[PDB]
Amino acid sequence: NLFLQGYEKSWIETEEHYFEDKLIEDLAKPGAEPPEEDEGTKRVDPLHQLILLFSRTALTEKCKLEEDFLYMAYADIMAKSCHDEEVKSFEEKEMEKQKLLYQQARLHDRGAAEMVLQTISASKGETGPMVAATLKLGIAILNGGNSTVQQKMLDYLKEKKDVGFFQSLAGLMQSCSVLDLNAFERQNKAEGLGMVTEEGSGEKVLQDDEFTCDLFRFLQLLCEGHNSDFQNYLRTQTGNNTTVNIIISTVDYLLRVQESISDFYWYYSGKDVIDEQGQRNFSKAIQVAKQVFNTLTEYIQGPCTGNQQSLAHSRLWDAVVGFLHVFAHMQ
Amino acid sequence: ILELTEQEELLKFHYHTLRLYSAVCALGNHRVAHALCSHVDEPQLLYAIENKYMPGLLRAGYYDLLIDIHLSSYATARLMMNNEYIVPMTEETKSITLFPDENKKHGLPGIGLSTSLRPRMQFSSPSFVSISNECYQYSPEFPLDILKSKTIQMLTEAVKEGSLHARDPVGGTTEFLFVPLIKLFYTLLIMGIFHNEDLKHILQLIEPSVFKEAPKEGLLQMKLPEPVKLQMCLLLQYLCDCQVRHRIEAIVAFSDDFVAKLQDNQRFRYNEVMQALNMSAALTARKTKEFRSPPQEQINMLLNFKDDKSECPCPEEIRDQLLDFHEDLMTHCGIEKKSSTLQQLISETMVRWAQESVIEDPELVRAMFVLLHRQYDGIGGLVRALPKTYTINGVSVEDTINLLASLGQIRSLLSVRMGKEEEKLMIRGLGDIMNNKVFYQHPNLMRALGMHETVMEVMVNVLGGGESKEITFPKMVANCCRFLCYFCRISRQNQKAMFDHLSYLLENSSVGLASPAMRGSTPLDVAAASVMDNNELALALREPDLEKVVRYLAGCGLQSCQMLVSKGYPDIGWNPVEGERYLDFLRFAVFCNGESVEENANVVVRLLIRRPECFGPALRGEGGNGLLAAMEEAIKIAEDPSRDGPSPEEDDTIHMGNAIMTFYSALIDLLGRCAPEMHLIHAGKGEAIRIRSILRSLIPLGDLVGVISIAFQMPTIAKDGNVVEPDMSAGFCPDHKAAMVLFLDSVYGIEVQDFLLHLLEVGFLPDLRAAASLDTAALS
Amino acid sequence: IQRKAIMHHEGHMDDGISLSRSQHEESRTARVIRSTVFLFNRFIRGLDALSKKAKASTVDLPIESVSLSLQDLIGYFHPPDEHLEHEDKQNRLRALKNRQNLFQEEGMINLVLECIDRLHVYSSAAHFADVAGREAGESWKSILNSLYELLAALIRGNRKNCAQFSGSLDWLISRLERLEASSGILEVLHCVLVESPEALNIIKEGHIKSIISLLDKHGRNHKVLDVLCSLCVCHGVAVRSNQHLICDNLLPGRDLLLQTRLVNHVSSMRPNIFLGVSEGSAQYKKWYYELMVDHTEPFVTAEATHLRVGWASTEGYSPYPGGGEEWGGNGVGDDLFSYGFDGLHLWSGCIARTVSSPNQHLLRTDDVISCCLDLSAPSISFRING
Amino acid sequence: GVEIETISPGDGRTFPKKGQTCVVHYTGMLQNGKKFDSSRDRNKPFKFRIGKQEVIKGFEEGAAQMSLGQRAKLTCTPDVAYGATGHPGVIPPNATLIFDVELLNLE
Repeated sequence: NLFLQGYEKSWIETEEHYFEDKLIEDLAKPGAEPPEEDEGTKRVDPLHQLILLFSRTALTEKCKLEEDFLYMAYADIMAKSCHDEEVKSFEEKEMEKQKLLYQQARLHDRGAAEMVLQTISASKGETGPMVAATLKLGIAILNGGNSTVQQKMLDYLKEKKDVGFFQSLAGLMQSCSVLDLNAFERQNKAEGLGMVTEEGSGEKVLQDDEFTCDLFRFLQLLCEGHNSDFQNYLRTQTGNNTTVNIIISTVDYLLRVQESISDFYWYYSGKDVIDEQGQRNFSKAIQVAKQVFNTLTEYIQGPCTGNQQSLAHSRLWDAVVGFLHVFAHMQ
Repeated sequence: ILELTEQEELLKFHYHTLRLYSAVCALGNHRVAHALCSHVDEPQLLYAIENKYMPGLLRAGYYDLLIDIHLSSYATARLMMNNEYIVPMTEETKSITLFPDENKKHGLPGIGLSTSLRPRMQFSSPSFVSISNECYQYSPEFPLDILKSKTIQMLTEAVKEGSLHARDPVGGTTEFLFVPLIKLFYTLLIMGIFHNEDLKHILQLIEPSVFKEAPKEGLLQMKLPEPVKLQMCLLLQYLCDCQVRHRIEAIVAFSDDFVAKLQDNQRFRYNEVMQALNMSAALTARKTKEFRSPPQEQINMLLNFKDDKSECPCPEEIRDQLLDFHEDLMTHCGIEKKSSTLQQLISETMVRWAQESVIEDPELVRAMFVLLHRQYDGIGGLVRALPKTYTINGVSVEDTINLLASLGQIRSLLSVRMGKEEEKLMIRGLGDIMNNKVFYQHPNLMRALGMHETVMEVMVNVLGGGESKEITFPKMVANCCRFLCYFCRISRQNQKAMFDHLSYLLENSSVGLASPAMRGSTPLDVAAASVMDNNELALALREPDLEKVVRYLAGCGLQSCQMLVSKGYPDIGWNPVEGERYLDFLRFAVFCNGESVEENANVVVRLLIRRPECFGPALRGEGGNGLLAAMEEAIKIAEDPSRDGPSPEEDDTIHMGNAIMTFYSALIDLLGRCAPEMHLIHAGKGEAIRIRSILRSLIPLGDLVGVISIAFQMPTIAKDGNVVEPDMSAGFCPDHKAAMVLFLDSVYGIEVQDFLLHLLEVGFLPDLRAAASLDTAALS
Repeated sequence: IQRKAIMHHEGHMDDGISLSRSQHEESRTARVIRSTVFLFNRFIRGLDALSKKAKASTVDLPIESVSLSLQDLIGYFHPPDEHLEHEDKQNRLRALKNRQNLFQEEGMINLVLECIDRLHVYSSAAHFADVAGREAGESWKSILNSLYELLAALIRGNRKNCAQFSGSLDWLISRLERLEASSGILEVLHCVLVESPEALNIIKEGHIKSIISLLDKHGRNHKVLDVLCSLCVCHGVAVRSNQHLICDNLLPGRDLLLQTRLVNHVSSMRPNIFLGVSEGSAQYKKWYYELMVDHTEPFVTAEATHLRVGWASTEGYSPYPGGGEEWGGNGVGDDLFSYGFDGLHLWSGCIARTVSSPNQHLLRTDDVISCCLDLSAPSISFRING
Repeated sequence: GVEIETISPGDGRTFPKKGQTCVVHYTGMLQNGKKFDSSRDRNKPFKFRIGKQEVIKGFEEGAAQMSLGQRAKLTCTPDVAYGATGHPGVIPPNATLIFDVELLNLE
């Protein structure tokens, strides 16, 4: 029994085979249309049918976004097909860019962006595998700042007047976790007593750093390319009854992360040597803060006076001061 | 009945009558199935199944009625048991191989030697002449061989006929012709009635080219309607499940001799190390460190050789054996022209259906895409299956079968409404599971089966069904709580898997606290068992949960006990009986394995001082008497009736005096265990000095000294000298003094010789003298 | 929290008010609620006035207005049609749920129940017209049907609505036997049982027996049978008590549900002769023949083999054997035109009477039956063997 | 309590006795003629032991009075078959039962 468990954890799970691009190309191929001979209304392809099924499931009204076995599977397949991944020449760089554009078109021509928005809106601000896979798929579709996907998402949001999308986005923003000096010291005491549970290493510090990075990278890709429409829509939604300030929410999360990083700096100030797990947590927090900084820089990069004024009147200065202090003393 | 094709009213009424016949016997109502066997007989069922001029609605109804009466119960049991692989280790299991021969060609799914444990198939003969009344277990009998032969013949005829696309299908529609017949075939295949030859024949019928063993088209390439496509998807799903089961059994068979080789080799290496320990103590230490690790880590690092990883000491022979088996398993899974394989056949058929028609059924779309994803991700099947895979020796087979039968009974009862008979049946099942040895000896198997999850589903069904108004079936809640406590106690891993549900248990912690004779069988007791004697889980405890417990304690200390005031007990302004259990849970939270937990102790002390009402009427201030005065008053209350009992057997007697004394003792013990440690006081942690100062302010020294000085009541031997032992459920038990002394040592401490001598004079010494006086054998 | 709102001379510091707009659907639903409350209160007051004192004058009784409002409300609480697009159907379903919630929170279920109760004090349309005049008498049944349909639409598909109606289910079932309310009450009960499990928890043996009595005294209605099916199981959970009650109270009777059996096909064969008696006819009145059986398996199938011998009579000089079915199931003696003998019984008109004879036994191999017919005095006699 | 008349004669002397297994093969009808049970439908003979309260004693007494290889018709009153309770779901209360029993074998 022990060997079976170890074999599952070490060999079967670690097995990796790449099939997503081939599978999605096969799904996207319509096939045998003249043999079908009906052609009444330009029949949809299997990939389009799958995306429509997921979109209808998302649009169906429910109190809680129920976990979908199938949605995990196929969202991961779609994102992996999208990304499909030294010195390289301009020609091959452009070849890769065009291949990425075609792979993203294979999905966003069939409603993938609308599916992502619908699933995020239906998440209602509750973190989970649903929204994690949805954010990963959205990042895959929006990689490189896809102007067409950005336009499709903005048009869908404006036509549907979805306040729930921004409400759920904000709820996920507060639900994102930060460093935890408490329950880091508890983990330290557990290591000191010496016996560890059968469960893996404690990830209570930065519970979902990958999820946080995915959310903020999704926001960065929404605003990517100095897209003033998204840059202003995130700050305020003109056509909606209720507005949510995504910029200020990002500032609040950045302030929380800065406070947590300062907390670990003060914890490790007396100790001369940094422990390995403390270095781990510092690296993860630095990555998250870097992503948040990039997201803000994308909010304001193309000159957006409204976002700049919001940041100036926000609490960004306190976070920057704390970060400067931490940077200096870590140096 | 063939005249009903033109009488619509009677047709509709009889169809709904068949639906009612199915409904009354639905979900394992064996008594109703036996009763229905009289109204609908085996010859009538067979005639309805086989007749070709049968109306479509009546044909579907009679197929459904046959399946529900005779096959639904066992089909559901087997399909529920399907996703769990328990492979007993025998020579038959060891003989199992991935491929039939050296030529790596997939065999037909289902056929072969499978040794995984399956539910027993039993039927009872319907006979209303008998008066045994024991035939209401198991479904009524039916001729399985005759049914299987008829099903095969009819499916062959349907395949041969529908290939011509005739205008006269059985039932007047292709759906009416195929959906009932294919449903019956699928039910039989799930039941596993089909043998090797019949499986071969029916797989040829399903697809001739793919399943051929070394013009004519199978059921898959026939331009099917949507319900028939859904049924075919179910069939292919079952075939894939059979393939996964075969793979798991082959993996276990290989694992036998692989582990046999590894274990003998590790013994050889340890013997070599013991023979050659003499070069260096340090070298011996860090080369035997591998043997000092837990067996799970030993297995992991012995298997950590998939790519390079020279840290693994496994010899190249054993490494090559594992590598060869892994390559064989990958080839079987299809990781690395006629399709000739189920994986391809399913993939092309699903893609072809999806691109041939715009499917209007979301269920069909979901089933087809689930099947396609399963075909492409062959590794995921093993990833989900191996955690559910468990192996046992031959001696445990019968006990494992009995335990699986009991678990199946409980899981089946999960699908019926909660009632008195259901409570009796599932209580009996839980007791049988207790008395089974495998439950104690295989905690990992228990957790893999997820029995705690089913028991908590039962618990939620009983509780959340209006627990605010009144808890119906409290005996069932008590039994479930006892089960979950034993599950916690058996294994530490079970305790951790149990700890994940602390929030719900603490939310429903006030179910049966104030009722005696059911202590140890409450959700609070389950939470206490989950936290019991586990430093990791005690540290994992959280301030929100501790605050919930403290709020419950404050409510108990502020309000009276409703059941007690209704039953007739005097209405005092607090609830010691319920408060004591919350105090005990907090004691478990803050004290673990003979030592205090600093974080939990500090949090609990902070919450208690934020809410001072938790200490009771006394110790609250603003007119509250001292602890000694409260204890003396409680002694007087216990001695005097009409204040201790209800005055309108342990259910009727609560002994409020003992309740108050026990509550105060439990609070004192909890505070004493929350008190800091002496070395930390010497170090000078301001939090520790603050905690000690707070506890000293709460509890004066004189109160503790007086309570310790309170006298006892010893038994007397008078009126012929028979022993007259005072009742302890009402008396001053010495556990109260034990808590007093624990707090006195932990917080105040005795260091001054004068204080120690005064405490000896006024306190312990009378108790010591009385204990000496109680040396009489009858009195001892 | 129930904070009273007052006027003060200086107020407080925290006296600010924010304003939240209401959706157009919510505003329309609220105004419809007000209008329906007004009209139904007028109707209830009129019915109460007529019941208390039969003035038959100076009382509104807005029959036409009530009928039109009931039709409008039924249209308002209509589920979206199936051919509509998925998102439009979702929007319409959301609107319907909001409308039902608003109506329940304003308490219109109780208003509809009160109107139905006030209307049910009159047994018949003529009885209602006795107090209200022909227009109200004519519209009485239509208004009752519309009210029941409105109740079903209001509580259909809403778990909260059905859970609240669970307490009122008994009052609903109490009037199953009324002809004018049978269909509406059945539909409402079906909706409640399908939606709310608390409905099943409240349903007891008496209600099930009342439903079965409705089946017994109203005919073969499949909707009642569907209601019993819904009582049996709900949301994949079976109620063993309901299943047992339905079984033990419906199945053993065998007098209401259609009964099925497997019946052997029966074929009748006759010679070419035709024997008849008439005044002045040249036909002899006494006849005799024999049948000897060479082989007979008692049970070819699960049912005993049918073998009868005797005389059959035509219906008025017609070669067709009078009475009986042409196809199968019936043999000699299964009608009042044939007279048979199976070895143990004398069959005529599908009724069998045991006949005594030496070595009393059913017809078996190597058995000779002699049949004698006399028409002078009409009489058929049999002789097994000699 | 049970009243018996023949359909096909048996051997006339071989009867069920102490501690024997009667293998009969029967069909059961109510007094109105409606069938409710039959071993012929299940295609399996009914085996029951004598004097051990395994069957309704009307059936028991009819089988005891039968002979080997015989076919008989047994009429059982409600007081000897199922009483006023009946058998829930199949036999209604106070039902007179009629059985066509063939004594296939004795063992």
